[PDB]
Amino acid sequence: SGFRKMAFPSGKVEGCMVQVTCGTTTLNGLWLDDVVYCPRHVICTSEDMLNPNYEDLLIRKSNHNFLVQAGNVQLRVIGHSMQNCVLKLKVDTANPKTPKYKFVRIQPGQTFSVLACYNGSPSGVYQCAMRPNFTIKGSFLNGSCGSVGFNIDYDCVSFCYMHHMELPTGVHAGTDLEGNFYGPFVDRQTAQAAGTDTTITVNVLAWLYAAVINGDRWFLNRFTTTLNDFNLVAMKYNYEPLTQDHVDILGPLSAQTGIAVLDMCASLKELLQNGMNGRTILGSALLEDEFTPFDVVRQCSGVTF
Amino acid sequence: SGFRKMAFPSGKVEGCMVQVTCGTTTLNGLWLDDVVYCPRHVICTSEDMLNPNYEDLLIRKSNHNFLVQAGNVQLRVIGHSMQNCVLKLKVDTANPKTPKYKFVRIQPGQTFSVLACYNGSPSGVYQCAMRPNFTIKGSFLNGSCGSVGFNIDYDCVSFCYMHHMELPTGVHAGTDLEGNFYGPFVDRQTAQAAGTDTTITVNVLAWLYAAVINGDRWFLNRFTTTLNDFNLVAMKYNYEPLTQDHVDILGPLSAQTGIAVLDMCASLKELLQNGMNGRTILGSALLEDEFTPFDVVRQCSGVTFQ
Ligand SMILES: CN(C)c1ccc(N(Cc2cccc(Cl)c2)C(=O)Cc2cncc3ccccc23)nc1
Ligand SMILES: CN(C)c1ccc(N(Cc2cccc(Cl)c2)C(=O)Cc2cncc3ccccc23)nc1
Ligand SMILES: [Cl-]
Repeated sequence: SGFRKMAFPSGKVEGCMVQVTCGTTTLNGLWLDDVVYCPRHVICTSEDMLNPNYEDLLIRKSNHNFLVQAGNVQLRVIGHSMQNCVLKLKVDTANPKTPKYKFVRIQPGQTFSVLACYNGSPSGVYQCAMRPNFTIKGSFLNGSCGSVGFNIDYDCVSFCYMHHMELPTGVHAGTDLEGNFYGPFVDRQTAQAAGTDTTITVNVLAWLYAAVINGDRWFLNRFTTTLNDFNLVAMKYNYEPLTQDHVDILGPLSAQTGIAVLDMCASLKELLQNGMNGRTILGSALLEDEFTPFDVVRQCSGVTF
Repeated sequence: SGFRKMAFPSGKVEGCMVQVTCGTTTLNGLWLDDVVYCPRHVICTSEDMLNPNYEDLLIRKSNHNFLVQAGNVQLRVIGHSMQNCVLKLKVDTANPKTPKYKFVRIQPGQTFSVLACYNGSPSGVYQCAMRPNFTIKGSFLNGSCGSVGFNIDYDCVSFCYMHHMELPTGVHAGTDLEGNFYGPFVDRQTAQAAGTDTTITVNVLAWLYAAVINGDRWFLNRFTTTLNDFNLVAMKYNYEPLTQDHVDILGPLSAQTGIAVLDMCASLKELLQNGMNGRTILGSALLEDEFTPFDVVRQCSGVTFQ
């Protein structure tokens, strides 16, 4: 019993974290095989960030300008290239701790673990979701750039996020490991803002199923609804639309608890319209949307890596 | 910016997790140097659990009755001894991945990361706190016994908890790494129950300072309180008494934000009286008590967003 915001074990990723220094800028790099991946803004000074021409800034650098440190060992950079907003530093040594891995681009609503790092040293691990507005509500200070997000499936680490920046509202923005930003953000010190966010409906429903599996059932009711009526209500409270794909994905949880997805949608409609009336669900007075249906099944079944 | 329930990176502990089997029972063990630590109830059957005589059960075992698996490698048990509620299995191989470590017994209110494991394989990592009633609100299924709690301040792993059981309310009980239980619990399936739990006041105050550091002050007020009047109010909402030690510990956070400890206590008194009125604090509609003053200093910026 119990239900916690659980991250994947971070060991396979910790063995890939390195410190990348270029001039006065120090940040984190991800060392996989013979390449170190890091944000391309490592080559910028504070003035450069105002309007950087990364190709022009990069052509002025030699391999020896990039200092890469793995633990207390200096790696030697033997090549460099840029792919979108990520800099790839070819090193002479393949990382002996390289796990089985893939680079995956995730969709909003999907969750992942973040291994927050400073100076190439892991500091903490936490779970978060890619918001519908493509930001992440992370916990990052200056120097955390290059920290990564990942998921694990079997023995394979799927890297999905690399940290680049903090927006004015305190939320965060970054790229996939191919350097493509999530959201309409750019790596330049210019006016940028997170758009209005919405709640991840399928994830709230998954968490309601998790509450039922854990004995919290006060919100259940005799009612059901239709997908169309539910979507009208959900749109009113800034909730993401629920699709037939989402209902299909919630099938296993619906079968285990005996509560149909539209039966749970009727519970969610009532909670949106009336609140919790002083009650809590899994220790929360807010409807939690950072657990996916897969996260709920995984935590409630004890899947290991 | 941001404030998350953050766990320590688990890699140093993952490299120590092993599977321990004794007969039909399989659980997790912690392999440090040439010793594997695990709950002594690994030698029990389901029937043995009501009134087990561990000394009598253990004397009937030989080293080769304990099967220890580290990855796909069988370790050889060359000795065994019981220390309180932990079994220590001496093995013929020192763990090459043994980090710098210490065993520490923690006090209620202290937080730690839990690396939940099944069959010697890590499943997830989350942050926990030792409740004032000595239980932990973990996430553990059957087979999670032997999973450990730890902190990793400055590259040294301080092991503070080993999981033993789940109480009827769905909360968890365990021991320190010397096998001493936290709380009035025993490793017997006799009628046991968690005592009435209370809120960790010093931690709620730490989290209110975290909210001020991150730029939010909506909950503050122009009032102060004496320590005694605060405690008289706090106890009415099932909050733990705040001691002078707690006031001293909050000193650094008070100095960084410019808000006196007893002034933050007056804000807490008002929050308890009024609720949040549709507002949130650091993304929460409840007063959070699983962040210590030390956790807030570690995670938050050293510069307040004034
Ligand atoms: C030195 N230099 C290379 C540098 C300096 C500052 C930054 N910026 C500004 C910025 C603004 C538009 C776009 C981008 Cl990509 C970057 C960041 O946002 C980094 C950052 C990341 N996470 C948490 C943070 C908390 C406080 C301050 C900064 C944080 N990036 C590079
Ligand atoms: C056979 N075997 C060794 C065994 C069997 C059962 C158990 N007990 C019962 C028990 C009750 C009083 C005290 C203790 Cl120490 C043990 C447990 O509580 C194990 C346990 C731990 N965590 C989460 C759980 C979730 C569901 C079911 C069990 C869980 N322990 C050992
Ligand atoms: Cl302590």
